[PDB]
Amino acid sequence: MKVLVPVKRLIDYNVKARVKSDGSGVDLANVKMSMNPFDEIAVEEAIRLKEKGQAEEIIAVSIGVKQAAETLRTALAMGADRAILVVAADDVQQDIEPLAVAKILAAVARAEGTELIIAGKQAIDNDMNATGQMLAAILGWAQATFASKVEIEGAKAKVTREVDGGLQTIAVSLPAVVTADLRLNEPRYASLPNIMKAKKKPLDEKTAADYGVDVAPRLEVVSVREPEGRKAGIKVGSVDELVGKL
Amino acid sequence: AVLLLGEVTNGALNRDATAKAVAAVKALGDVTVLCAGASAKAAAEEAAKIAGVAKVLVAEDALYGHRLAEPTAALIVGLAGDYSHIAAPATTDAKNVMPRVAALLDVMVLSDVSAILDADTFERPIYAGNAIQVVKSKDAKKVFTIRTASFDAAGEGGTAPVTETAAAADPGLSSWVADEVAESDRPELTSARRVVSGGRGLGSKESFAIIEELADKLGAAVGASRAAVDSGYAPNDWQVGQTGKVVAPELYVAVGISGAIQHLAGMKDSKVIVAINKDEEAPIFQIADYGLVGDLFSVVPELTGKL
Ligand SMILES: Cc1cc2nc3c(=O)[nH]c(=O)nc-3n(C[C@H](O)[C@H](O)[C@H](O)COP(=O)(O)OP(=O)(O)OC[C@H]3O[C@@H](n4cnc5c(N)ncnc54)[C@H](O)[C@@H]3O)c2cc1C
Ligand SMILES: Nc1ncnc2c1ncn2[C@@H]1O[C@H](COP(=O)(O)O)[C@@H](O)[C@H]1O
Repeated sequence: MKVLVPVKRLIDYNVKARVKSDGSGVDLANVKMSMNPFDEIAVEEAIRLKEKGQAEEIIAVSIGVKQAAETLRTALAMGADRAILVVAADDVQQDIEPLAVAKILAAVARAEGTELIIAGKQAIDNDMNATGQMLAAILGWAQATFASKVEIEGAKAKVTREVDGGLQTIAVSLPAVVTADLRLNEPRYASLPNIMKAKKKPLDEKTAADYGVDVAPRLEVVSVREPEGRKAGIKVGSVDELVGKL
Repeated sequence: AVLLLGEVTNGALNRDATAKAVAAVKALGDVTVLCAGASAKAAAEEAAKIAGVAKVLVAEDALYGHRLAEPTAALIVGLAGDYSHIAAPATTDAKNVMPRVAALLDVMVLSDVSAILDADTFERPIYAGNAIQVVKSKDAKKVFTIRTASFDAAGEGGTAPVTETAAAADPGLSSWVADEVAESDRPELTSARRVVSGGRGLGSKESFAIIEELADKLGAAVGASRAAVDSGYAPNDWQVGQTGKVVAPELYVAVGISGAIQHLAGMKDSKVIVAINKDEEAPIFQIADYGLVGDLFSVVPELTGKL
């Protein structure tokens, strides 16, 4: 089967988002961008499936601005067979909504003939945690969210999910969308020769209109402010002074 | 009106979450709670007793056992016609089904709403909580999850409204196989007024007990960082942060936690944060109201003893 892997380009998870002092948005202007942590997990799992003769091809897709290509090449470097880049935004500040992304991935998934999709749990930038589900919904497919282990076997998969309380294992029909939790696996690092090799792999630069999708925001962002800065904080000197400071 | 998905588990309604949700949304119209599950009856009862719930709907059917995203999302959508606001507490059960529902109605979803400014203007934390964005849904139906940790669970004395029954629909795309439930005999993390979390500084699963002792002494719930869970010190269920549970008790004691952005995301809203780390430069000491620099293996047991 062909596995589809949606990956996103967003701020480096170690960088503290700075908020412009006029509610415009997070100042992404000069910050280090990288692949969404959850997506690297996704890729790594897809690749693992290939190494067991479950998947034949692995398509990596990313939607956003031109520079997203760097993220795709990183995926190709890890082991992805090919990539597709759907340009939809003209500036890094315009984050496209999970609804738009879902409708695009749905067209891509239908066109490339992918039978399994593996997305991250959530994008560490919008913290939406909704794309995968919206995708399964639009396609009319089963879904396994917050996957910790995926035992794909036959025309169905046994995926144990990281749920409140503990773990919950379910079984879904094969044409399904799976989202990865941070505990699914330990992603590999793209080595120099493979990064160079990745540079010669296919990467189809498409556009949102190619799939006949309107990337208009259902949610107008009126503003975005900095969170409440907490009041100082004292550094005490002994357990007594601690319990004795209320 | 407003349809709200009741947070029920093993036939037992999680009153705290459902309460906080009703409390958050009551200002939008008549709150009507939906209890779906294999044993949703008792839950429906407790649901009705909450102050603000106009009415209660019950969908007790084996088809809703564990609330599989496919069947459940079909239920909600089939009822969505009479509601302009469909919400639920931001729990895994809600996060699994809500987005699917929204897509079916071809409408966006507002995840982890921390403030409802009105019928269509909402506030939600982005970038692991480093920014608060105020959005306005141009949608016809507002589907969203409530960040319970930002509201108060109002209730206990309600008008005991109606308790009806609903139908069904089953797209046979999934089935539940097994469950691995974590033994939690203390205050559930999301509801606790006091939380004591352990990080990597603990070194072992054995030493995590000193964290638990202090917690019991304070009648607090136990939290944990990724490090602690990955190393096997505690079940992932106790993870506080952007990947796990986001709490906001009165007291949050972080012992042996450096204070990584991802961890702060789930506890920067706590009333009083106390940190005890041996590294005077750990990020945690920049958000902690009261911090103590020392060896957790000498301070914690002394703290527990003078409590
Ligand atoms: C996308 C993503 C999501 C994540 N989500 C989460 C999340 O939800 N929650 C979460 O917790 N993490 C999460 N993480 C991991 C997170 O980034 C941090 O790496 C993690 O929180 C660090 O754990 P720690 O503080 O236990 O360990 P460290 O950062 O190693 O800190 C250990 C601390 O122990 C102190 N210490 C050691 N011994 C003692 C002692 N004897 N006495 C006192 N102090 C001592 C040390 O000085 C240090 O401060 C996520 C990561 C990613 C990529
Ligand atoms: N712009 C995008 N491009 C590619 N994949 C995306 C994009 N936005 C979201 N996704 C996928 O959907 C997952 C969840 O994102 P979110 O729904 O925003 O939390 C991401 O981790 C990716 O797998």
